[PDB]
Amino acid sequence: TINVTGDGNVFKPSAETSSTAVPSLSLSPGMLN
Amino acid sequence: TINVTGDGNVFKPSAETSSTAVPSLSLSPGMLN
Amino acid sequence: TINVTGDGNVFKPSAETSSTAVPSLSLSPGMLN
Amino acid sequence: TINVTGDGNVFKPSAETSSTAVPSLSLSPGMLN
Amino acid sequence: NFTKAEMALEFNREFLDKMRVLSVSPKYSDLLTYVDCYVGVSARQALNNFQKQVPVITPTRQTMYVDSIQAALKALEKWEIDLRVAQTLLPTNVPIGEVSCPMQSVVKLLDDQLPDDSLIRRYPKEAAVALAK
Amino acid sequence: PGGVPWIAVGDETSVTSPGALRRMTSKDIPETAIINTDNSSGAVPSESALVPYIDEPLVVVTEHAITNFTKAEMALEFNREFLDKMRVLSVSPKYSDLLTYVDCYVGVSARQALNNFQKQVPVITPTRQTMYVD
Amino acid sequence: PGGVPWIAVGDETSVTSPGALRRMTSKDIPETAIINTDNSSGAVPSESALVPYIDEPLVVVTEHAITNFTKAEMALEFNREFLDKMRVLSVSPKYSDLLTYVDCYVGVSARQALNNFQKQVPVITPTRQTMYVD
Repeated sequence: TINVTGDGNVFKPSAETSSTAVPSLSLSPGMLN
Repeated sequence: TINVTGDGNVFKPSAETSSTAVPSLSLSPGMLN
Repeated sequence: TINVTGDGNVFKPSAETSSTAVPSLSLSPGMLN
Repeated sequence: TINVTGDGNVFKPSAETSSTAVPSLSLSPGMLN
Repeated sequence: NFTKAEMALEFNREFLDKMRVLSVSPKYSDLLTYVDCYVGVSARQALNNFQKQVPVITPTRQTMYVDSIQAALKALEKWEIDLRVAQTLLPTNVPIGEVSCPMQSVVKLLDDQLPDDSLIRRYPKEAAVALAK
Repeated sequence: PGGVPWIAVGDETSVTSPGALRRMTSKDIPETAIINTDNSSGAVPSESALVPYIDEPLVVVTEHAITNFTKAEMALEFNREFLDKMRVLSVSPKYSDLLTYVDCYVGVSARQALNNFQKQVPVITPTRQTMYVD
Repeated sequence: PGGVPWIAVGDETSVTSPGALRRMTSKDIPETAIINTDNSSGAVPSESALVPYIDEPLVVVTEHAITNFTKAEMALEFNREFLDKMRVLSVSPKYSDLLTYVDCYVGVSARQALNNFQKQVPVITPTRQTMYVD
């Protein structure tokens, strides 16, 4: 479906498309109840 | 209406029942507008 | 419309009227999706 | 409401108007029962 | 957040009433008011913003409410020490799993090591429910 | 007056001997039982699971004692300006509310309480009384 | 908001009433009991003899709690292409599926819930809530 070794793919890292998935999040007890 | 030194009571501390009430809330001046 | 050099103005600093605008915001990327 | 520092007030103590709140009152047990 | 502040109080409701302080709960949302006009910081952006059910309050009313929270906590400065002390006297929490011990036996140790001026001794029933809460 | 509210056992107005009476109890007059009491000042809890449902004896207050205990409340009112700042006891107890006026034979023995009927006798339960003085 | 569900056993004429709030239990709302949970994700068994069959307390999730857990889910789905290769967790949990909505008195205590009726309050059991974070 996608050819990794084929042509046509795009590799332009940019400052606006900074990579980051889900570092962490608020789970503290008091504000969670 | 409960018996402090009676029987029937249970004392089974667990991971899932670890005590906490209200450590801290998120009251930032920026957050509260 | 207002005389910053004129009288009738009031200057009574107090703890209830503390000075804040927006020092910090909460934009943690995990909590933004 | 009332201004402590301003004028128009009165400090005129008079033996006709002595000061007492509730110095004590009787609780004697035989006369309570 | 502010309606969570009152929840910090009622963990000791079974002790406030023992203390005749704040005999009815504050209910922060009640003080509020729900109107709908242009809201914002400056006019030339509030002129672009129209909202409904906007919660509006008054600084005097707002000041008053936080005192009710504040003035409530004061009476409990010494009480909350005891509960913190009562728990940490012995292991009441585990990192994982479960531990067991007869409840008569444990409360005998509390009777044995708690400081003589402990409010826990002086109000066992309230402390019992306050713990279990 | 003074004493303890005595009840007639058996029939109505059949009181003829000191052995035909009985001390009343908050079961008999359920108004004076703590699931009913006006909780003004917020003393008794609101958990339905922390309430005795156990009846208690009834005692009679004396006319020269209500005057004394009402004035006991008057001490606080010289400071209510600070109280509401201190945010304590928002509604003054008003001792008269805790009282209930029932009429019966009243005394401190079934014998003499037999010969002593009265109308509109205030009554109180010891547990409720301790709450007010508290 | 927050707190714990409550049910009434006496008229709520005025706030600060000596009784009349009771802790709810899954026996009151059989929906929120672990025999009816959707066994999607296949945690609770299918054999009859292994199901606790005992009622349990109910707890209200806060509005803010929902947001953070649902976000916590989103991390997992970043690996759905890899996960189905291991053949684990063949359905999205959808934390909302576990909740139920009911309009009652909610609050950390009877006293402050008594004044605070609420509408479509999400509730969960400590067991079922555990089954999710597990």
